[PDB]
Amino acid sequence: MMPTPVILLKEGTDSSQGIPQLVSNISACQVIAEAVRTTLGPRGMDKLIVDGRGKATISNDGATILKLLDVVHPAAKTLVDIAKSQDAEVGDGTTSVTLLAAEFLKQVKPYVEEGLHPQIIIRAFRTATQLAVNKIKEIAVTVKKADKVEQRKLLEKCAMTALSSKLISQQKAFFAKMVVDAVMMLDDLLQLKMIGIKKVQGGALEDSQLVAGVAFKKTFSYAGFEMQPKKYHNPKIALLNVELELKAEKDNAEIRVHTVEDYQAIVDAEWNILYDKLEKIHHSGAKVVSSKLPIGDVATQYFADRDMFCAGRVPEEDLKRTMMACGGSIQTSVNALSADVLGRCQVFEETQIGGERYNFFTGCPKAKTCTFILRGGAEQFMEETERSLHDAIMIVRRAIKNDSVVAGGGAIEMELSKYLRDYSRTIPGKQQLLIGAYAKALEIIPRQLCDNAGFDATNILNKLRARHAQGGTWYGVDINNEDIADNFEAFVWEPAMVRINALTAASEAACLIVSVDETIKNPRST
Amino acid sequence: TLAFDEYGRPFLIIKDQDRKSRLMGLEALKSHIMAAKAVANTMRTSLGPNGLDKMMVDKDGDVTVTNDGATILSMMDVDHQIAKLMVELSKSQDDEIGDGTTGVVVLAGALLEEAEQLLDRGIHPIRIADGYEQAARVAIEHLDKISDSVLVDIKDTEPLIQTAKTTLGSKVVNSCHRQMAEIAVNAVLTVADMERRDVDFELIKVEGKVGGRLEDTKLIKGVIVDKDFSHPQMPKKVEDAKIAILTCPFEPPKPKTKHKLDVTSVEDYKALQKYEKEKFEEMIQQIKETGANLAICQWGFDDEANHLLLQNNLPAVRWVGGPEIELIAIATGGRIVPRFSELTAEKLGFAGLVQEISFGTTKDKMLVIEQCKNSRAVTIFIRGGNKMIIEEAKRSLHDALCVIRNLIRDNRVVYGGGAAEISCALAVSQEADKCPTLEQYAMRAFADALEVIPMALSENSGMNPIQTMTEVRARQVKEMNPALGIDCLHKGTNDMKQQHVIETLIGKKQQISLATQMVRMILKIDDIRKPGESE
Amino acid sequence: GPLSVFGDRSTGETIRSQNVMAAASIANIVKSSLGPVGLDKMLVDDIGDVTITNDGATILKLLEVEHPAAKVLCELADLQDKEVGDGTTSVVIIAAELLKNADELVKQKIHPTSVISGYRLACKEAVRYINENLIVNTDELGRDCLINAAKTSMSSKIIGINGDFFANMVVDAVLAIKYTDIRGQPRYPVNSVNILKAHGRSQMESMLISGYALNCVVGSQGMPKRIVNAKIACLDFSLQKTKMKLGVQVVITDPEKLDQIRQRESDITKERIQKILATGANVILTTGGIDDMCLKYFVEAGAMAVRRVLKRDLKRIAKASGATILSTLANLEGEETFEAAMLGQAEEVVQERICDDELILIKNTKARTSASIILRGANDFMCDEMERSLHDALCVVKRVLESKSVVPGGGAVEAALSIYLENYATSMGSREQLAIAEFARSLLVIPNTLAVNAAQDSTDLVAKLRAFHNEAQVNPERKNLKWIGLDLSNGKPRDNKQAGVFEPTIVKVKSLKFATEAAITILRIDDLIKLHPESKD
Ligand SMILES: Nc1ncnc2c1ncn2[C@@H]1O[C@H](COP(=O)(O)OP(=O)(O)O)[C@@H](O)[C@H]1O
Ligand SMILES: Nc1ncnc2c1ncn2[C@@H]1O[C@H](COP(=O)(O)OP(=O)(O)O)[C@@H](O)[C@H]1O
Ligand SMILES: Nc1ncnc2c1ncn2[C@@H]1O[C@H](COP(=O)(O)OP(=O)(O)O)[C@@H](O)[C@H]1O
Ligand SMILES: [Mg+2]
Repeated sequence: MMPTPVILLKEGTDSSQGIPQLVSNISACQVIAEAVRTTLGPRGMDKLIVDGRGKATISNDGATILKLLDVVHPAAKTLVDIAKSQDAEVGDGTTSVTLLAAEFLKQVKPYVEEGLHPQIIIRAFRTATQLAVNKIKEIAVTVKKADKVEQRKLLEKCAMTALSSKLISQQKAFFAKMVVDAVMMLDDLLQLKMIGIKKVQGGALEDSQLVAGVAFKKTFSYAGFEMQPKKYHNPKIALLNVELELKAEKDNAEIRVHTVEDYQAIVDAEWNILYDKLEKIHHSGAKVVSSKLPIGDVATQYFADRDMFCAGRVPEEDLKRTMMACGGSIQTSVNALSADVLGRCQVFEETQIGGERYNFFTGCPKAKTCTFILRGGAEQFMEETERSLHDAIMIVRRAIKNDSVVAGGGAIEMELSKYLRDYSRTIPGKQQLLIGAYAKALEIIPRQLCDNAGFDATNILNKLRARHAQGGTWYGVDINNEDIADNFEAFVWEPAMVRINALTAASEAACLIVSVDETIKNPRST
Repeated sequence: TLAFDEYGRPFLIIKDQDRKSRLMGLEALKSHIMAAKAVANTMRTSLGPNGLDKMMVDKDGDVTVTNDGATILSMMDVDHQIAKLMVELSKSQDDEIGDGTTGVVVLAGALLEEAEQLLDRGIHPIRIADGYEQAARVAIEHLDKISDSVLVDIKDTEPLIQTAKTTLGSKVVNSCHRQMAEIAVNAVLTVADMERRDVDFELIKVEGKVGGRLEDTKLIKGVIVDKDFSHPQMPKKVEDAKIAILTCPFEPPKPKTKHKLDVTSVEDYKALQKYEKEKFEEMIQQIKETGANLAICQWGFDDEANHLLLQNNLPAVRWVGGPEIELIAIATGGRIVPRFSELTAEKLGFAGLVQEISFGTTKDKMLVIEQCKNSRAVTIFIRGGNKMIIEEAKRSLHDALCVIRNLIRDNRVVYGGGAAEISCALAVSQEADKCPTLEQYAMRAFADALEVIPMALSENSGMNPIQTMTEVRARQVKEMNPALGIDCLHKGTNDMKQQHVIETLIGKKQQISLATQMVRMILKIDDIRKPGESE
Repeated sequence: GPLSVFGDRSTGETIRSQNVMAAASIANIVKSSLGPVGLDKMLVDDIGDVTITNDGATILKLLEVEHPAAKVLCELADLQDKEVGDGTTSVVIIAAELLKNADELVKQKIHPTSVISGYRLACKEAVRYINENLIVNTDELGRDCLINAAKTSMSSKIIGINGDFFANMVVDAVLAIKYTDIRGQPRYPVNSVNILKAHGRSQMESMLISGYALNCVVGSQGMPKRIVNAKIACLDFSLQKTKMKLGVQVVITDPEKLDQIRQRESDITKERIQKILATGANVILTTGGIDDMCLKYFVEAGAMAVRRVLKRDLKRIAKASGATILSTLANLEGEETFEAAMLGQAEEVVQERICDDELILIKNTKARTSASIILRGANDFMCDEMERSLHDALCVVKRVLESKSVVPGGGAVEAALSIYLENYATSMGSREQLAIAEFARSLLVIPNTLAVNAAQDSTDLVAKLRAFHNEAQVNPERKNLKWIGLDLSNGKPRDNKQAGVFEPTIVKVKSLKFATEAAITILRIDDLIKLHPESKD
């Protein structure tokens, strides 16, 4: 009843102001944190989100669940972007970054309702975060005896905990051994495009395998592929970027002929153009032909008579992996074919895995790439297995360049609460209610390890705060037994930069929510 | 409150949150079991040789009577994401093995029904899922105890016929239970590469035509295509065919680019007539110089080239498909020639009785190839009384072609009829006491769910489930456990070794492995984020 | 499969989070109207009526609610008026913060029955500590206790002036209606004070009428409107013409007997009016009706007659003036006796000018010397606010004179209970110590709300507040820091003993008993079923 002007404010916009705006932003982050709350820990469940088209996506990753909720709240989009940056920087910090940033707002939620101008909270959050990321670097263990069997065992323990809380229960010793062997075959770039993860429907998780070479899906061929048998003991691969069809036209050629004696010479020349390209592939040992451009019926029957195999319409992502596997080079022009541009393998067969055919390469010792073939019972089952595989790969990718690891579980998150509560009792002012509130907010990572399976989480935090204040600093939460356990001796490991980027992204997100005091939304939504 | 804050502001998190549906509760796991048990109770009546079929109607009004579990769940309009995973479970069994697509859905619904009473006792759903992995591992190792086969693909086809009779015994082909079982055995061994243990189903052409009966289904060694003789006075029977397979149409050679050929004088137009007149005499003479008496062409014929076939006594067919002529060159041993100039006597195919057979009053006239010479491609011609019995026989015999393929991949067998499920249920119960620390109740729920498949065979056969299963299971403990199951007419004794009920090892190995992993993905879920209305 | 109810069912932590937001939706409204720095609100209806008030009972009664957990806190404010009368913004904030801190406990997988049993050990200990740490009864301070307790209630309202004008009128009103009872019970019925409203001069012209102020008119404009040495005749029967009942009818058989019956309806009527007027009665109060024929007998004899007065107003006049409420004729088969010795007495009955209305005043009533307060404000919105603020001020001095015990206000009780219950939770606390520790933090919201509405320092003034109360419990050197409160006009902890910030004991004892009991019922809504409205069938 108050605002009735002749000319309105902007158009029709509503804007909240002050203290009711800030509690509206904190309580909004609590609702979106419930979609990643039940996905923490090995006893954490997954979630299924269906869109309007009917496509079902079952996952437990924070970067997968939060992107499918279609959240339109302005403050709640901050917790989605830190789950996207954790997948882009680390790859396995996802559900922990979103839930810890919501606790930084809920611990100051009784403090923002009673005074406490938020510049003191931003200064206290940046002070506690810099001390938290420094105590991790001063306690992260490392070794000086690398390039041995001990360094490979360090990469396997970080991949088993990365494969934890996924859809893998007893296949931790089988899958994580293949993840470490996948990145050690790569070069010194650690590119994720140099490893193919292809899903084949049909088969259990034990039927999966890590191919040392490459394997493509055997796309649409022509008449002549029931010939050309798949038994090669030492073949050569001709990677091409040319068309092997009779109708290869430059789309601007007009062959004006004058007589019938020269008219037949043009048609004989069009076959002689295609057959000259096939003679360049021949007489060089290249029994296997690969090209991203299609091959017609003429060149398919020519290779079947000369006992040669071909494969057309190969995707460009597969030919780049095939080039690094066999050690050759993709030649667009067939005139420059030699022994230096062809590939070399040992076993090249076309199997029948999952009903569909797959042409797999194996036996090449100079393989700078690999291919991990997944076999599952559903399309959404293999998509979760592919999403769980990317989290284990990106952990062991960062662990090579930085081998400093910390203890898994809630071992680091509890001892950082010890060093911050001892720091808060040595400084005067209003920071005792904010540094200590930052330390109590870090204790939810051992809470969600217990609240997902009961475990009497109130009594298990009194044992964690007593063990870290008395003895070791790597005591966490045991999952099989309902007690505290040393996670460093139980081989529950994780890299140190997983928790460094988790504390950095959660603090910068929590400092952004407390810094906005007005929210203006324009009604034009077309 | 929802859609409003305590300060009066509107509380909107996601878009269209008023028309959303979210369940975490304790009934989110209960809604997954009741949706999966109704699929398992539907497929329970179609299990075993006394399993009754189901009538499926498509969206266009087409009716297909199906019995295999792969096509039943695939042709549904179920908009339920838990039951959609049961469709992909039966599809994954069909793509890998292809025999237990019905039994893998009843087994998955049995593991979830036993987990419902375990959920009310306070057990965590992942703790049941971790207990099923330790229980299914015992069922895999116990299934590899008794397994042997003596198949040599020369004269010992008797284990191969009795293996295919177990797959075909549950379908509607029990009238041809001995005839059609021998068709699927000889169709695999003639096309399989025993050096690589690889079978290609592209070489086995499955065609069907209405008319005749089910007993008229023959294994035609060769190819069966729709014959399209352009001349009606063509001879309809070739005794010794030198088949000239070509991929060039009987026409003057047209290039692939734009030509726009210029004609200036009348001497150039008279040169056009002599160019085509000598071209049709060149394409006909180059076939007759090779000694050929039959031609196959992918593309069409000209009218001028049709009469030149009759003058030279050269029958030829017209407009054959893509992969159809690929099967002719393997069955006859010839080569597919692109042009007419590359024809020779070495690229010709060899065949015996080449003829067309008219079926009643129709005008199809399919090709019948009787004689051959070391062909690696066969064609099964399925006949019947209607299209409902033919399309089912195409699905029934495809399951018989898959169980022979699984014997070449792995030559180990088991004994079906519920004999392997009762023996595997005793192995989990013996290892449940070694040790009953935490997962004692999860392993006993696995053994009680493995007994649902043999007790479903006792229900469909008119017997009693708990009366017949208690007798068979007790006889395997009092002595050494034989191949002891059940049957419909029961064949006298209950010995599966004497009744010749033989199933593959890797068929039942993937039934326990795929149903356990699909249960783990529907037990490890505590939220549903489905929308409301469509629009 | 599931439940086939036609309503709606929501289980788990959904309703456990909705009841806290339902209680916080009510507490965030009334948080801006607490303490001397509190501000009033506006209650606009759909018909156009505007109600400006700041009391916790008047706001929540007119405000419509829908949630079942919201109706508990709204009915909690209605009970505070009958039991205490000023304690009706502080109970709603405590009972909602009791659910906010208990929601943080049940999210830690702590069972709510331990929180219910933990709250009962902290509520009974809070009453035990407040009854052993009072300063003094009403003997040492005397009249200074009644004035300082009255000014604490008025500080949150429109009558919170720096002077003692409204404070002295309330104490002189309760002290003039001292009604003794059996077994030594000096009762003070505050409902007998007729609080009247009139849009007139400023608030400094509010008259304290020693007697009673009747809100009625004389009627006929021929009666003397001022009678000195008046004799009040309180009676309840309509002075109209004699109408026969349903069982009696007039069936006449003779036309000569017609006019004698018609004159008899007024002769019996005027026979009562001549025997109640010959006994010296000058003022006649009637709850029934005096018609135009009977008004002539008061103009002719020179008496005042007031018609259609309230029944609740006649009992306050007849008890204060010694009059007897007579309904009919009586006294052992007497025709017309009226018991003339039982007439009331009054010094002066005068109808004054009350800004374009008529108001009848009775001066000192000669028997009991009652009191009535006539309020003066700018508009009708201030007069409705001045009536609610005066009625809450009358309930404060009523409980002090009845229960001679006062506690220091301004957050001094909530500061001492915030530290004593933390030490109480450490002694006998094994599993319910977390509920007693959150009972102390929920009580701290009363000094926290005083710092927010004053725009002062929040986390430093209350931290300095409990610094003095901690030294008063762990350092037994007679520090006397149990009366440390808040100075909201300066922003520093002050001593409420010398400053005169006094509150009654049962304004916090009954507040902590009603808020703890209301927090138990809302803590047991783990399952909630809402059926569909059955309106059109
Ligand atoms: N064996 C184990 N014992 C106890 N805790 C474990 C174990 N394995 C994993 N966890 C815990 O499970 C959590 C999984 O976190 P995760 O969801 O992977 O984080 P992000 O989403 O950032 O990848 C880790 O914080 C870790 O402490
Ligand atoms: N003669 C027989 N005696 C007893 N049981 C039989 C006999 N023939 C078939 N069965 C049983 O009938 C079942 C049929 O399963 P089926 O529906 O074919 O599985 P899928 O759907 O995977 O093909 C088999 O599990 C087998 O044990
Ligand atoms: N002079 C003062 N100094 C400090 N605090 C005061 C002063 N006067 C009143 N208060 C505080 O203001 C509060 C007003 O409470 P109030 O809303 O009247 O409760 P209710 O709604 O039950 O009547 C009291 O709790 C009291 O502590
Ligand atoms: Mg079968």
